[PDB]
Amino acid sequence: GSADSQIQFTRHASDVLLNLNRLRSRDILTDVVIVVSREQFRAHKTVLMACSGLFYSIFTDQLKRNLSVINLDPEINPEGFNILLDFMYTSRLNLREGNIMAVMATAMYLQMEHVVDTCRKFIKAS
Amino acid sequence: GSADSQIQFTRHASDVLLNLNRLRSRDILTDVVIVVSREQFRAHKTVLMACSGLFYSIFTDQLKRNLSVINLDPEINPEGFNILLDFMYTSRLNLREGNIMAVMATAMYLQMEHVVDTCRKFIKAS
Ligand SMILES: Cc1ncccc1[C@H]1C[C@@H](c2cccc3nc(N)ccc23)Nc2c(F)cnn21
Ligand SMILES: Cc1ncccc1[C@H]1C[C@@H](c2cccc3nc(N)ccc23)Nc2c(F)cnn21
Repeated sequence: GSADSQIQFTRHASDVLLNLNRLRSRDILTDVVIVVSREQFRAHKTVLMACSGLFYSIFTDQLKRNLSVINLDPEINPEGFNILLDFMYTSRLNLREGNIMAVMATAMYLQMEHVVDTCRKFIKAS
Repeated sequence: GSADSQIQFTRHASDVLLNLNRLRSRDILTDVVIVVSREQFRAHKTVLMACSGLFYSIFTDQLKRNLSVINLDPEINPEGFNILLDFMYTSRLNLREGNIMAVMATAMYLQMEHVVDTCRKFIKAS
């Protein structure tokens, strides 16, 4: 007789993230700039919040919710922040011997606990 | 010697989407209301654009970019729109014998071509 069905699209989340990275490339509906000393990164707050305890805290603070510019701590590496923003929008964490420690430091500052734990493994591997 | 590594987080996209659905539940950084005759659905424009040709077109139109309210065609089923918004934020398409045709109609209105094609299969299955 009658048949209700819940259908799982396994590629859906990945497709969403590709499309979110494409909006970011074309600067579509980006609503915040992240300033890392001399560098700037345009992003969507919702993606930052979804990926970072720190951005979650900032944009859930009802004062800071509407900020269009966020200045990161002077100590934060721009190259490392860039790697972690790419990771947020692609699921791909790109590590070099040269940056791994800066990436891990930035991940911890950003409260990206799973990225930090993966950084720990790469360190031992090398 | 030196070892660069690009690491794939297979669960990352799914985790992002869970967190995006949680922001929507708690109405955090939602920036549009979709009015379907008598009903309203708060959402994030970036997720709509990522999932729907129609919302892609609307929010890329530089006039309509900043709209906080979108009125859908009077003919559109609210129950069907709700199913497709849940699908956008969860990857799960929930179909009943009663709504499948309305879901497919709404998917096509929204330019969600992969959802329409899956609706076609369910129709034959039942
Ligand atoms: C509070 C909560 N409960 C259940 C599920 C999810 C959440 C939080 C988690 C938060 C988030 C992400 C990634 C690393 C995080 N690390 C920390 N130390 C803190 C928050 C972190 N991001 C997010 C959203 F965009 C929506 N909800 N949440
Ligand atoms: C233009 C383009 N080229 C390559 C890759 C992606 C895109 C478009 C596709 C568009 C979108 C989604 C889902 C069904 C769509 N159906 C239609 N008929 C039209 C657009 C549809 N959504 C989206 C973003 F949020 C960012 N980019 N894009």
